[PDB]
Amino acid sequence: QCASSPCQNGGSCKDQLQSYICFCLPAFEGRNCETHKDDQLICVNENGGCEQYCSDHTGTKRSCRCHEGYSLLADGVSCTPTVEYPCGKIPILEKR
Amino acid sequence: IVGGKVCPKGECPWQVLLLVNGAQLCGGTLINTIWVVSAAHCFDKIKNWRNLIAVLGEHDLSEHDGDEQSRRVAQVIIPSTYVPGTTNHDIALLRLHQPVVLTDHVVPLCLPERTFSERTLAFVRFSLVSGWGQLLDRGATALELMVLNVPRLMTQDCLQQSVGDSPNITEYMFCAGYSDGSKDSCKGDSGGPHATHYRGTWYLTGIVSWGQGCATVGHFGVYTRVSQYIEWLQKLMRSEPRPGVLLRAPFP
Ligand SMILES: *[C@@H]1O[C@H](CO[C@H]2O[C@@H](C)[C@@H](O)[C@@H](O)[C@@H]2O)[C@@H](O[C@@H]2O[C@H](CO)[C@@H](O)[C@H](O)[C@H]2NC(C)=O)[C@H](O)[C@H]1NC(C)=O
Ligand SMILES: *C[C@@](*)(O)[C@H](CCCNC(N)=[NH2+])NC(=O)[C@H](Cc1ccccc1)NC(=O)[C@H](N)Cc1ccccc1
Ligand SMILES: *[C@H]1O[C@H](CO)[C@@H](O)[C@H](O)[C@H]1O
Ligand SMILES: *[C@H]1O[C@@H](C)[C@@H](O)[C@@H](O)[C@@H]1O
Ligand SMILES: [Ca+2]
Repeated sequence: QCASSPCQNGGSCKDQLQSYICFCLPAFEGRNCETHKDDQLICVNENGGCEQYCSDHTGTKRSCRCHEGYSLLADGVSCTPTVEYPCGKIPILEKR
Repeated sequence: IVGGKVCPKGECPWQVLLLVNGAQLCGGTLINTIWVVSAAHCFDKIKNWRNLIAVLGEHDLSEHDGDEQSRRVAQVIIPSTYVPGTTNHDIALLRLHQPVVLTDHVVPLCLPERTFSERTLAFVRFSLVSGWGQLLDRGATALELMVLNVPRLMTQDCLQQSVGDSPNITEYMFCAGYSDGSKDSCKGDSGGPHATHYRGTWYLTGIVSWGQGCATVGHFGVYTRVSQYIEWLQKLMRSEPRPGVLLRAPFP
């Protein structure tokens, strides 16, 4: 199965069951080592999409919370006020 | 502010004016209804603390227009590492005796989670600084809120464009501004916000602290590095009130 060189970006393949394992270089992550550090969905790349805060040192994936007076939205990234005057929005241009 | 523009009434809702018996003393940043951030050196030479007032919703000091909201400063909390007369740790958390009422002209600036401030807010090229301080190094203070947009610099570049005995930029500070003698914060603006916008929200990143004169060719302006005081500030706001008018809270 390691014959079709599935491990991208100089990954090291190893046959497992009727499939394989890709052991990726430092800088790459994924099943097939397909994504680079600078393209990953971690907090250092553009605040991983999050409008306000971000976290990613707890393993599996990245989360995106908000600051008091704001709540997360559907998409898991955007944020919206939950009070009249949330911190740091200029009401007169918020209405304009 | 030197070379700034008048902040259109309503566009600097966290701006705070600090008075001492009617006299202008410094600026401040509203961070909550009873809490304003400002700078420790503003309190270096104060004899009377009952006449210390914060004014919010202010804009034109020569006319009363009813959006002004005043509250007596009940307490000033400064880092225990601050030393009067020297510039390091120039920050202060002031407690208002009675809350202000958030209004269209009165809103707090967000006090950002530290890690966001260091990973993202610190790379945003420009930021606003504002105040009623001198409009020139030995010039008149403003009558109307002035605001300025200044680009941030890494400390290693702060003196590259330039008195050996001027204050040293420490890790509790950062540089921002222009080196051509055109634009900078100046005396009287201390404590005003250095605010940074990120995806529609404005966050507190620095405090006007000091500089070599104001807009001195060759130099930039120095601001307090709020990211190092986040936890410090948070913990003082979430704790129980402490008696006293001037408090040296442990730092960190
Ligand atoms: C800003 O720092 C400079 C020099 O920086 C070095 O200062 C040494 C005293 C030492 O602490 C070392 O950690 C440091 O990084 C200051 O100038 C120095 O001033 C001292 C006396 O205050 C003199 O003994 C030195 O000859 C002089 N050296 C240099 C290179 O200038 C300067 O005092 C300081 N600014 C302020 C306001 O303190
Ligand atoms: C308290 C203020 O309103 C004010 C703001 C000035 C900001 N300047 C510029 N260019 N943005 N700050 C000061 O006046 C401070 C006072 C001070 C600050 C911290 C601790 C103690 C006192 N002083 C200055 O800014 C001095 N000109 C700094 C200085 C520069 C070079 C040599 C000696 C002192
Ligand atoms: C070749 O490698 C495996 C063979 O098991 C295949 O599943 C991959 O999709 C291919 O690139
Ligand atoms: C597997 O083998 C070689 C080719 C190296 O690139 C290794 O680091 C990799 O894990
Ligand atoms: Ca007024």
